[PDB]
Order: sequence, then structure tokens, then C-alpha cells
Amino acid sequence: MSSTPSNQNIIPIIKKESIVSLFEKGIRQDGRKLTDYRPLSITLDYAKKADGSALVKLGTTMVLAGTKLEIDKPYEDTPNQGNLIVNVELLPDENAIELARVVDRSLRDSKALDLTKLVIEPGKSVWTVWLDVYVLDYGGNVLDACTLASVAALYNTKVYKVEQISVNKNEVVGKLPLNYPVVTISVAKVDKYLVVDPDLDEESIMDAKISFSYTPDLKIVGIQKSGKGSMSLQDIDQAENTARSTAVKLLEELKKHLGI
Amino acid sequence: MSSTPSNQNIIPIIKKESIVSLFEKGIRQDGRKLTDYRPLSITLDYAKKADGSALVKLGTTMVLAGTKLEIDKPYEDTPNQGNLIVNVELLPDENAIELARVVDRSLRDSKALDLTKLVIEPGKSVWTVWLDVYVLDYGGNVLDACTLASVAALYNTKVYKVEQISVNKNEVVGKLPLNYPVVTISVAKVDKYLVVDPDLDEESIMDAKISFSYTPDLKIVGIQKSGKGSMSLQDIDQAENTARSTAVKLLEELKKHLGI
Amino acid sequence: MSSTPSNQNIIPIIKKESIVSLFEKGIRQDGRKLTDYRPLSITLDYAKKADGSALVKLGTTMVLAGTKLEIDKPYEDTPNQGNLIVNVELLPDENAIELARVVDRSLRDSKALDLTKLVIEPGKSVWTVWLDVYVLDYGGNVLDACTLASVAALYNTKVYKVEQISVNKNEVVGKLPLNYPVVTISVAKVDKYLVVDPDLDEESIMDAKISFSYTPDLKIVGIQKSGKGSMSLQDIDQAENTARSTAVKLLEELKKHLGI
Amino acid sequence: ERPKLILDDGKRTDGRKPDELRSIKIELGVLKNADGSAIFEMGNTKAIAAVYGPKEMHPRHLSLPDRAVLRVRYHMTPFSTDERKNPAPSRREIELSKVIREALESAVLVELFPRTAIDVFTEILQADAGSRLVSLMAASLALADAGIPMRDLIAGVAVGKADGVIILDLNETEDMWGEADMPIAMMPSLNQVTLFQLNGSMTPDEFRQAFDLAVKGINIIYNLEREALKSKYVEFKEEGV
Amino acid sequence: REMLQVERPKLILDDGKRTDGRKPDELRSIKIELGVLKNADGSAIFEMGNTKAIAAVYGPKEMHPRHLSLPDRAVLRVRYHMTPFSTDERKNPAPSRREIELSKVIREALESAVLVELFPRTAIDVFTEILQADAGSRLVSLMAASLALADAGIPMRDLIAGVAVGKADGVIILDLNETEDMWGEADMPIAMMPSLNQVTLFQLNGSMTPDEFRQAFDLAVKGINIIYNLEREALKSKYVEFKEEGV
Amino acid sequence: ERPKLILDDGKRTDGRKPDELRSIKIELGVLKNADGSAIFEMGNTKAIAAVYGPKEMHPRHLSLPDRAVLRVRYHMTPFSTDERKNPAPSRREIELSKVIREALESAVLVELFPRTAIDVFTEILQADAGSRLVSLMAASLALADAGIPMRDLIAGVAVGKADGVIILDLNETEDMWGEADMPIAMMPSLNQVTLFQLNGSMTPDEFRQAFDLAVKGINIIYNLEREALKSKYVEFKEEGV
Ligand SMILES: [Cl-]
Ligand SMILES: [Cl-]
Ligand SMILES: [Cl-]
Repeated sequence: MSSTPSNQNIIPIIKKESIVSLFEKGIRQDGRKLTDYRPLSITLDYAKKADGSALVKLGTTMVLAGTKLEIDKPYEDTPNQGNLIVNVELLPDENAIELARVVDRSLRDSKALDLTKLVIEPGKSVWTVWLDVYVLDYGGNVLDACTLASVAALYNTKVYKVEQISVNKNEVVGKLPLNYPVVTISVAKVDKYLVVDPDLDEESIMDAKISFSYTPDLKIVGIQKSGKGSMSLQDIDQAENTARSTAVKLLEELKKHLGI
Repeated sequence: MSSTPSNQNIIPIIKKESIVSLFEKGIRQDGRKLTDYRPLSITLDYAKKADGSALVKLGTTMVLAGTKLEIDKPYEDTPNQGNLIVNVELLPDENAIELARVVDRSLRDSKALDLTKLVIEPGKSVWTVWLDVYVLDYGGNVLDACTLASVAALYNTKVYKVEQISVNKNEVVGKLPLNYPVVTISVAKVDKYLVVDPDLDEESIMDAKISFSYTPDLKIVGIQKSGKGSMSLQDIDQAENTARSTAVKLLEELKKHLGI
Repeated sequence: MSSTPSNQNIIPIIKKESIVSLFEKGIRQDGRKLTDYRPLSITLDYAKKADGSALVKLGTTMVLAGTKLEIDKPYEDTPNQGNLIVNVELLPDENAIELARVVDRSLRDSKALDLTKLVIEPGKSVWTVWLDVYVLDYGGNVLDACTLASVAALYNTKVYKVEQISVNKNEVVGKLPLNYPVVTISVAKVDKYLVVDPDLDEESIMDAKISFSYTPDLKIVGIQKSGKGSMSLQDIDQAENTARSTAVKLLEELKKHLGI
Repeated sequence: ERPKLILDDGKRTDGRKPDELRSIKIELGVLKNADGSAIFEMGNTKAIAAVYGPKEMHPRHLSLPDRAVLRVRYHMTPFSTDERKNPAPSRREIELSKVIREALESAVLVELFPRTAIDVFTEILQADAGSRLVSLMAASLALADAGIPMRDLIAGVAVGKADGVIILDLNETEDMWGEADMPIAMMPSLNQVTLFQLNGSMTPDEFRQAFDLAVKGINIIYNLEREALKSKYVEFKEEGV
Repeated sequence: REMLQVERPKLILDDGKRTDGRKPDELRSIKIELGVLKNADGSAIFEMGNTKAIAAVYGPKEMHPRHLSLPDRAVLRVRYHMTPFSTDERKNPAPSRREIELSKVIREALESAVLVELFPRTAIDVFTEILQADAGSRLVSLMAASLALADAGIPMRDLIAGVAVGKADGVIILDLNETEDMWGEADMPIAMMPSLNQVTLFQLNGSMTPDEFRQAFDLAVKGINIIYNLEREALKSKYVEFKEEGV
Repeated sequence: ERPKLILDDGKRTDGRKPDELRSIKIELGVLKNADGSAIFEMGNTKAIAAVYGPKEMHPRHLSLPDRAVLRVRYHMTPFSTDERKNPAPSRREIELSKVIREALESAVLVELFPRTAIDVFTEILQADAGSRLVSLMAASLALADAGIPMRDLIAGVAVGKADGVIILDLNETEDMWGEADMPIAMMPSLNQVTLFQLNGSMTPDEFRQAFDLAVKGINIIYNLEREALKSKYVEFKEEGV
């Protein structure tokens, strides 16, 4: 059963008009443009007992992603692939599940992580990558921060020596078979305006938002519409245009944080 | 924990008396006699991706049953038996469990379906018959419709070729080892009257109902009293008499639908 | 999520003062001293289909503990140990879990039960001891009754012949590898007084209670503070002193019930 | 390799004749903190029942404006059987809880206590067949112990068919290997049937014969229940109907 | 090395045709019927090719636990569910992560159409059951729901129509097979309130260039517009059959 | 095979003496959208705590007429240990939640906010033993950060016994292989014990010695908490009691 959340904090018309009035001048409460991202922090290896981890601060949103690698028999429905299991927790479900799956899809479909290179003994043993993503501070646009946290954690992930049957956790053999990073860009429809990386207030007044996932060459790798409202054809057209030219900047910044 | 349903639709004394007044003249709202069944439709192979299936319309009650066959290792305690798993879902639990078990019991105890003939390699591999029964429209006397849907689905079930280890789903080898159909007849006690196949209104005013399951040679194969009220000794005596002579008609009709 | 119980039976100041006034004279409602235990009954083999069992009456608190033995493959992270699984049910959870774990801890850390002597085939097969503890009557100080019921149930436990692969439940080979009984003594802080074995009323007015577990040679084997309130350093100091000299009496009485 | 269930002196695996009840033991007011309680024993089937009396209901939307809600729990302790039963409620335990609740709803005068809940908790301490009935009777008696107004007491027995032979009050052996198992429960003074189930197979004739035998058994049990109500304790050694 | 032809099958074949013989711009056959459940307030069965869904609406009603209700709106309760015998291998009846997400996605889609403000403190129940899955089930479910709501007489901005548009062998195609979903480069379910040109559901799994995205988007609109007319007709006649044809 | 814990030299596996605390790091107001927050670190044990301040309670029947309800969650992230922990709450996690809640209930002046809920969420980011305490302290400090009135701050340490030797503030190494593990927490200014547990084994004497050593450790931690309150950030390198 999926039902309309009864907890929503319905945000008065007067405050909404305030924000719209600013959009009309092409500026937001925090002072950024309609197409700007919030400030981005990435701290790698924040969670020491994780195989790889990342703390992401995007505005007031905080997400800690952490990886854990384990040896498993491959699933008999995918004999020459390792496993990726993505999991999201909100702390301040259903939204958690959506987030996990959207992030998953964008990592899997893009082949950003190559599962076929996680095979150890074909049909006998493969690597399972548990990716656990913890939303510590809900500041709006959680999805984009989750993607960034997940990608960063993966890139931070150390792979260990394999005693062949056993893992040796003090000899670091290498890293994950990663092809490229990926970014997800969310564009919110508010009134007649499109706004990139909506904050908490912006999310509560939006009609809907749409998230685009991109690879570095700028191929679209996932799309997810979100929210109780609708969006026009041309809104979506412009949103992806906007999303794409934002993706370039965000990818560059991500790479600086990762050490490319 | 089992508790008195708080949603329970309490039906005014005035309307109850209306219906009783009709019973006193030996007739019901829909115009049938106290011992009549509602009109019966059966559509076989309604759910195409099922191994066998049946859509049953009994009055306004709709039930779709569907079977699915899979190869399993037998239980260590039942080494020379296939498996039957019955499952019921109400869509408009506990009642769902009761229904599933009552239907199960009547199919199993009667040996209508012979589990010992579902063995492939003894102790190694057997057929599991998953029977999933979906109540789509709640029009009263759901149990009787479930039995009908279940029996029909089983009779509609195609068995596939066995590559010996593997199933071949485009060569139909035969059908289920069925001995005979079974029917369940429900008799409702309303005031001082007994009524066969109670509708929605009838069920809400009844003291209790009692369901009898019969084989074609009219052996009793399950009994289940139902409802928050009680019933006298002689009520039950008459009820089974009534149920039995009803069973004959219903079995005939069922057979016509099944192609005997 | 753990939250303050909203059902709590808040007991009026007037009644609390009544009880405190009695403590000031060094006596309680039932007439015992501050350091006295309630009357203790133990009935062994109360649950016949259990491998070993005990019914404990401590004041108005009733606990029935029962054991069940089964052959299992040992856990990977414990290859030369049998298994102990303790489970508590309140009938009149979280408190149930706490109780189960506290009892478990005291049995396990003490080596009152020796798990390493429950190995049959090393690495292949071991005994699993399921200990199920049912609180039938909540009369306060349930933990101490649980320990007593658990200990007694273990001592009452018959072990069966092992057909080597199969169990033979009509040849009793021996008993559990038990080193000694263990007792838990609870001391409640009420106002400025310390009270042993608090009853129902006493528990509802206490600041907090603290439970000590002892072996016959009077080694401390577990400690658990309980309750919404706090306790001073010296309170705890005195509590353990009191608990220990109580332990001696209780162990003697326990042994009489068990036949030493 | 099944067991012969009737030997050729006409007796059953436990030495009983087809018309003999198991030994019965009943005691009331055994739990201090409950509003009413009872222990009931038929042969080796033991059940305990606690009633927590008419009381305002926790979440009010779940209460009824004209009646009390009955909350019934049928549960088997893990050590009630030969192999350990999982404490988690089984599909069987869920169905019996409902069946027992409905049975009690037909007896208890719930209209008298609007917006309240009556809690009935049952625990099987030893299962030797017929536990659903022992549970129901214990419940019935615990309710009387709580002074909760009812139409009548409830008495029950499983009647069945062994080796073509109609028998009264079944063993686990008889339940396991018999052709039929028919638990029946009534409010005996009213001749009102409260619980009625059959698993297995019977001809209408056999059904009617077994039905008659259950009544005689029920009537005996009923007198014992009545006596347990006055003296709080009743022992009854096995004997013929 | 040289004998090792690939493993994935071709999806665009002879002429310009797909595995089921359709052209890239052709819908599957459509069947719609309304008022099929007597005890629901509104109901509909929807079929796109071999995808069958049934939807029941239990109309505006006061809500069970009141703290869960809303002071200004109706709460939508939506269930997307697949019957165990809807696919080739038996699906577990227990809700999957996929089923939970799609429940949400479909709910939000309906929330944008249904005028919930009209019924404060009430719940509208929408139960969906996939009877046969052949791809595009999330859309078939949503449309069946939309139509069951209209059958219940629940006021809405517009009806909802949808199709999965996708990419097969570099070719942009309309309304996907099981096969096309399972082996295609892209799968893009899109749903609108067509009269308003308002997009109600929008998802893409797989991969596309912005250009391909825009082309696919155009094709979905033409398909949606055809489906929409059929919905409209189903509303008047309670029953509509449509054999496959080109956009 | 099984580690030695006191080397010839009298030092522990991490080079500490028996009377030395691990390094401590504390920071406050780290979460923007919480009413109060704190990160606490003892050696390699990291915990983050968020408080969502006094607020009217969702379902009212669950609220209290005279007090606030404390809702406490003790949780370990899956990547806090060496082997991945299952995110689903363990029996351990459920018990510790309760133990921590009771600990806080003795400190927080809940009477001040009737009909309200105070939410306290704890997350262990790295477990290296003593996590239940680090959690509790982080909670305590997050409450202070939210300006929630309390009797005192809470400070704690696990004291224990290694190789017959009483030691202060345990490793996972010492926890797993030691004879005793005794987490103790107080409101230090009031000398009131808030949390008290022992797993393992001790003579009364050893118990009393260990208890004294915990107090000195607690007193050092307490001063750091006090300082963290003023400056929002405190680092403390390891040293002797
Ligand atoms: Cl039974
Ligand atoms: Cl789909
Ligand atoms: Cl810890």
C-alpha cells in the first residue's frame, strides 16, 4: 500500500509567492541562479571500517555512503557477474526504496561499475558490493547527493587479496572496476520556472521534479520524475537541456574531489 | 491476535426484518428460493500465463484461481508425495487464511488431487502445485466460489515435459492426477430459516453459516461453521440434508463447465 | 525505535508515601523485611512434552521455562560449541528481549552450561538447546523468576540417545553438562531505601533497580541496571553487598528444589 | 508403515473404548493478575487461559459503539509437542484463533460492554490432539471466572472415525492416522453449536452417528465444568458415555 | 574468436519489423472494459497486447484511523501488484522493491489528475492487479486505475494515457515487448493527461542520447493520443477493442 | 592463537596503560535540520546523534498527560564493523535502545513537556567497543545542543578486566577476549549512575576496583563534555587518569 504522506509540512501560499517573486528576477533565497548547484563538499574514507566511503555535503544535505565487499556464489540467474546491492536509509521506507533503485539503475545500466569484472572463479565465486547510503541531514534534493555519495564511495573502495576461499584484509590488491563516474541532476518545476538542485523550501512548493543521470560523454542513463504534480512536454525538454549543461560542471567538480 | 472486526457492516433491524419477511414466504430479494444457488459462470484459461486457471462468477462474487507448477525436492517426512500449496487473497489476512485452509483441506482429505502421483524421481524430485486464488469481487459466500475456482483451475491445468532436471514449457505432456471434482455448499442460518449460498446482505444478517464439502458420490469431505452466532443441533442436521441435495445440482453444473 | 511506555500505570503519590512510611520502619506491605525474598515454589517437569521444564512461583509471579534439544550443524564462527537460544514471552517485545539476553548472558558468561560439551560430531553436529521462558503471571521482579525457571529447566533436562544422524526419544542417555546453578538477585531503589525482590507495587514506585547474577562461589556473573531513574555510587555499592548475602540463601533454596 | 488403531478386544491404542472420554482436570482462578483464569486438561492436552476483563480500548477507532471487541489468542508453547514448534504464529494458529473467537462471540454477551475490549489469551502447554477445544473450554471457563455474563458455558469434544469405527475424544495417534476428525463445541443447555469442524472423510450416516456421540461426551464434560465453577477444582478419571 | 556471433537477439528484423511483426510506430492491440466489478465503486480492465490489468476503486470514504487523514484533501491509497501467475516464472506474492516503487510512482501520477481537494478527510482506494505481464504493465495499471476512477465518477483534470517508448537496435520503437524490454538499450514509460499536455509519469531505464530522447518523446505522444481516444470511447460504450496499427 | 593483552611491559595491545583513556573528539551542532546534534569519538568508535526537539505527538493515545515521551534509536550502520552488519535491528540493538532510553530518561526533565515527543536518533559509524556509551554521550550532548533541560550531562566508560588486570576504556580486542566488560555511565556532578552493565566475570573486589577506575575516567570525559558545550569542538589526545 502506497498512500499520500499525512506528515507533509504544507507551506503557506504567502511564503510560496515570496519565493516565486524571486524566481521572476532569476534568483533564489540563498542567492544562487535558477541553474546553479549548491556548494559541494566531498570527504573520502570518512567511515574507516568501510572498504570505501564518502561524506557528501550538498548545501545542508548530508549523505554518507559506504561499501563493503564480500565473496558470494553468483546468482544462478547471472553466472558471470558479481553483485551490486544498493541500500538507502533516511534517518530524520518507500522513498528510501525509490532512491536506492534509481541510484542502482543509473550505476548498473550505465555500466559505470562493471559487474562482469567482479568474477573470481566463474560460476563458483564472485564479489558482492554492498553499497549502503545514509541520509544524515535532509536538506532537499537528496537523490543527487546520494548519487554523488555512491559514486565517490565506489571510487574510494579498496579491493583485498584473495587467498585461494579466503579474504586477506591487510593486503590491498586494487580498486573497483569502474568505467566512469555518473551524476544525477534534478530539475524542479516551480510555478512556470525550472530550478536546478532544489532546496528544502523549493521542494515543498514544487509541482514536480525530474532527475537525469549522465555519463561523462553526456549519454542519458536514467530518468525519474518525482512529485505530486505534473509537468508539460516542453518543461521536460528544457529541463534535460538545463540538466545536461549542469552535468558538465558537476562532473568536473566530482572528479576534482575523487582525484579524477 | 484475533479480534472482532471493527469495520463490520452493521445492517439496520428494519432492513433485516424486510428480508426475513420474504423468507417467511419462501423467497429472497433476488427472487430465488431458500435452497437455490446464484447463477454460475466459469471461464477456463482466463489467466494465460498460468498453467491452468478459472474465472468464476457466482452472483456478484468473482474469483480468479490460477495454478503454477514447479519441481521441488519433496519434504523429508512426506517422501512420496508432491506438494499442494493453496493461497487466497481478498482485494476489496485471517479470513484469507481460513479460506485457503478450508479449500486445501477439502482438496487434500478427499484425495481429489492425488499427491502421490506427482512424484517424478522418488525422494529426489516432485511437482509442487501452487494454487493462488484471488477474490476480485466480494458478493458473499466467497468460500463456495473459491472451491469452484480452485477445482476448475486444477482441471484446467496442463503438465509439461520433464527433461531429465529441466522443464520444457512448450510440450504439454498431460494433466493433473485428479480423481474427481469437489464442491463446497454453504448454508446460512438466518432467523429461523436456512438459506443456501447467502448473498452479501444475507451474510450480514445471518446468525452463522456452515459449509459442507462433497465428493461426487456424496461423501462429506469437510465441514466448517462460520460466523459470530450459533446454530442448533437440528439446524445442522437439516443444513447438511439441504447441502447434499444441492451438491448434486452444483456438481452437474460444474462438470458441464469443465467438460466433465 | 524504543519509546517511553504510554500504558504505564502511574501510582499516586499518596500510595507511594504509604509504602515509604513502612520502609522507614523496615517493613513492607506483605510484611517482609527490606532484604527478604518472596515465598518460592518450584515444580519440575511441569510441561511433560518438554525435555526439561520448571514452574516457578515467586510471590505472585509465575514463570514456566521449558527446554527442547535438537541436533544442528554448528555455527561457522563457533565450530566446537553447541548452541543455547534463550527466548522470553510475556503474556499479560523489548522487555522480553532484554530479559532473554540478560538471562542468556548470565548462563553463557558463567559457563553454568558448558557449550563445548554439547558437541557430538565436531564441525559436523552439535546439540542446540532451545530455552523458552513464559511469564504467565506478572507480579514484579520477573527477571529473578526467569533465571530461576531457566536454571531449574536446564537441570531438569533429559538428554536422549544418538543413533549414528538420528535421535531416539525413549532412551534417556543423561543430563545437560551443567557446572553449577546461577541466581540473579534484583535490588530496587525506592526513595532512600534498598529493597530486595521488589513486588508489583514496589516496582512502580522505584527509581531504578539493579540485578546481580552470582555463581555458588559468589563470583559476579552479570549486572543489569533497570528503570527510568538513576542510582548513586554508594547505592550500587550497598546493593551488591545486599545482593550477595541474599544470593547465598537463594542458592541454598534453589538447590533444595533441584535436589542439589 | 501405519499403526493398527483398533485391536480385537474393541479397544483403542490407549486402552479406551470408542465411547470413553480421556481423564479431565479443571481448575479456576489460577492466575492472580488476570481477571479470570482457568487450566483445562483432557488426557495429555493442557491449556491455560487468562481473561483481562472488560476495559476501554487502546486505539479508540478499533472499538465498537454497541459491543465489546473480543481479542483472542490461540497459541502453542514451543515445548507442547514432540518436536519443537516455532513460537511465531502458524497459519493453523491464526485460523484457530478466529474459529475460537467466533465460538466465544456466540456465548459472551458483548453488547453489555460498548467501547471496551475483552482479552482472552490461551496457551497450549501440552498438545495431544483436541487442543483447540481444550483451549476454547479453558477460555469459556476463564470468562466465567472473570464474571463475564454469557449465554451458557461452552463444552466440546473431537469425535472421529478410526478403523471404520466412530470414536470419542481423539489421541494424537488417532488424529494422525484416522479417517476423520470432527471437533464439535456447544452451549449444551441451549443445544447451540458454537464450533463445528471436520477434516477427513465421512458418509452422512457416519456424520450423524459421530454427531450423536459428541453430544453425550459434551454433556458429561458440561457437568464437570458446572462443578468446577462451584468448587474451583475438578478431577475426573476416564469412563464410558 | 571468429565464430562467436553475439548472444542478444536482433530486435529490428526484415522490412522494418519487430519480433512480433510490428513496425516501430505501431501499438499493440488494445482492449478496455469498465464497470466489471459489482462491489467496487468503479472498475476497469485494460489490455495492451498480452499485458492485462484490473483496477478497482473504493470511492471517497471517511478514513479508518483519522490521524492519517488530511484536513484539506483526500488521501490516495494505491496498490500496484502482480499476481503470481502473471509471468513465466512464478512471482512471489510478497511485495517486491519494484512493486513498492511503482506503487508510489503510479500514486503520484494519479495525484496529479485526481481533484483530491474536493474530499477532505476521506480516502480513495485504488487497487491494481496485473494478471499477465508482457512489459508496460506499470502503464497499463495506471490507465486501468485512471479509468476505474472515471467509472467511480471521481472528478479529475483529465484521463491518463501512457506508453513505453524505447530503443531497440539503434531504432526508436513504440510500445515494448517483454523481449524488447529485456534486450533493448532503453525503456521509457511516459504517461500524460493528453488534453492538457501534462506529463503524469516519466521514467527511463537504459541509455539514450538527448536527440534519441527527444525523438522517442515525440513518438510516445502520437501513441498516447491514439490510446486517449480509445479511453474516451471506452467511457461512453464501456467496451472497446482496437486491433494493432500504425501511428 | 588468542591475543595477549598485557605485555611484559604492562601495556595493552594499543600501547595504552591500564589507566588511560582513548583519544576523544566531540563536536556539536553538526546537523542543520535537527534541533540538536553531536558527533562523539572514543578512539575508533564514532557515533552521531540527532535530536528532534519537543513536539506534539503523532498518534495522541501514545502520548503522556504529564511527561514527554522519549523515542530513542540505537543503530549501527552496516559499514561500522569489519564484517558487514545487517541494517535490520538486532536483539542487541533493541536492548541497547532501551538501556540508553532509560539512561536518558533519568536525566531529561520530561515533565516539562507534557503530550510531546522527543526523538533521539543515534548512529554508530565505526564500532570499536564502547559504542553503547559513545552513543549515549552523543545523545546527551545533542540534547544539550537542542537546549533541552536536563539534571546533568551524561559521561561514561567501559571498565573491564584483561589478564587479571583491571583496565579502562576497552578495545574490541579487549572486549572480545577479556574476562569482563562493564559499561558505566553517570551524571557526574550528581554522582548518579545512569547506565550500569556487566558481561563477563568479576569478584566483588575486582568489581569495586573497576568501579573506582571508571569514576576517574568519567570525570575526565565530563570536563571535555563541558568544554564541548562552550566551544562546540574538543580534541583530546590519549592520557592517564
Ligand atoms: Cl486441535
Ligand atoms: Cl513494467
Ligand atoms: Cl558496546
